[PDB]
Amino acid sequence: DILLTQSPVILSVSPGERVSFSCRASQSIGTNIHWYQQRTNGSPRLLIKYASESISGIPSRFSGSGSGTDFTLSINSVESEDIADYYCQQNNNWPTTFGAGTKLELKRTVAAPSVFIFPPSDEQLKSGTASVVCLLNNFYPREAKVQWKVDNALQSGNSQESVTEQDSKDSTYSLSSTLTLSKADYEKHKVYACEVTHQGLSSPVTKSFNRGE
Amino acid sequence: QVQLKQSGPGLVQPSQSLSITCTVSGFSLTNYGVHWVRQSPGKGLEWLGVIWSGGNTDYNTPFTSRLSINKDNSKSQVFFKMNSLQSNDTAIYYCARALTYYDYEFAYWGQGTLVTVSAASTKGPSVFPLAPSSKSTSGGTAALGCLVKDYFPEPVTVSWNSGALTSGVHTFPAVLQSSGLYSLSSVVTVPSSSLGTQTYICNVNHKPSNTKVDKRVEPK
Amino acid sequence: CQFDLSTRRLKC
Repeated sequence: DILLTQSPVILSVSPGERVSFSCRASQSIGTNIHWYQQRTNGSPRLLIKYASESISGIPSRFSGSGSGTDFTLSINSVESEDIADYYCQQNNNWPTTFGAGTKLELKRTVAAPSVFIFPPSDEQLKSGTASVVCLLNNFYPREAKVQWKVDNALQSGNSQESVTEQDSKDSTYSLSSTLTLSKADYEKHKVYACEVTHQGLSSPVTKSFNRGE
Repeated sequence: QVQLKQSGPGLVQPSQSLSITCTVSGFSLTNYGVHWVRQSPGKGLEWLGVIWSGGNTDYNTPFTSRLSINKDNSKSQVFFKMNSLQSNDTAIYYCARALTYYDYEFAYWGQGTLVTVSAASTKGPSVFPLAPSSKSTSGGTAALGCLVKDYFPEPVTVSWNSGALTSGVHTFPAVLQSSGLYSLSSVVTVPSSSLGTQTYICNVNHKPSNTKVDKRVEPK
Repeated sequence: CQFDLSTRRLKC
């Protein structure tokens, strides 16, 4: 089988800049190479066929070149809609094989998160479990710290984080930190606080509530 | 136009067999072959095989003895079946169609079917509201959402107001809890002045368990 | 990197 090596694994560029993806083959495959785009939650989308040939409906800023073993997909002016992974495919030799992909991340200006905290619903409390949700919305860059404190006690190991992929319109991320505890533990305490630390904040932002008011 | 629609996602027990149906339209299975591709964490994109216009099949070498592809031209259906699945057969399976009848440049894809190989049982989620308040309203913008808790396997689909509300929606990646069940939240930011005028409903659908919940989310 | 079944995106 032909092995396809895509490099680097991650590319990070600013909007309007040009970007190139490399796809190298373990032996010569002529121009028998196809490129695909995969956006968040998508199926692959065919961008280029046979190294350089256009595909109907694909923006003209996508192009490809190369022959033999060394191939290049290019975007001459990146847009936030181009946030995705990019794959090459060879079909000079059976069976057709794909490379491992290159991730395209976009740079942008720093954006501080908006922070919101949500107490557990009375509905969930009927089940004997309490989830406390701290939302960090529309920020850049990805790095952020969420510290949970219940009645001034630092909480550790009982929260889980999830981060969206980059937004295709404004290039920001959002993050959810969910603190989970039993209904008994939740009822034995009063002050629930998440503290958020981000490069775009000039000091930590604390959102909190008292169980009740 | 050209479309490929696959059957829904779901669980298959280890050493059992997987079945996906691909229903095509905008072209005839008598004129085009239909290919099958999967995408897994361990091995990325793998071409599995193809059934051609005239009924012949090719299977990628490591799958020749557990893969069977069949079709019904009149009904526009292609049937993928794969035997004795192991955990690393967990992947998104796609059907696909090439630009020309003989080629392999895949210009049309199905939406993918996430198949989970696991010995566990299917479980629908509970849906809890993430209610807007003052601790979730700054500058005239309120945040609200739905907690989609304790389901298995992936995926679950979440939309807002039956598809009419998309702007400002963030549906977070699911995280696996220590219970082995998934949990996620879906949030949306809206004008706080609209909270007494508009209804906000998260439409949750866990197809592997046929669990469909519409959760109205209200100021507490 | 590694393909993520939840997001259909590479996780590095």
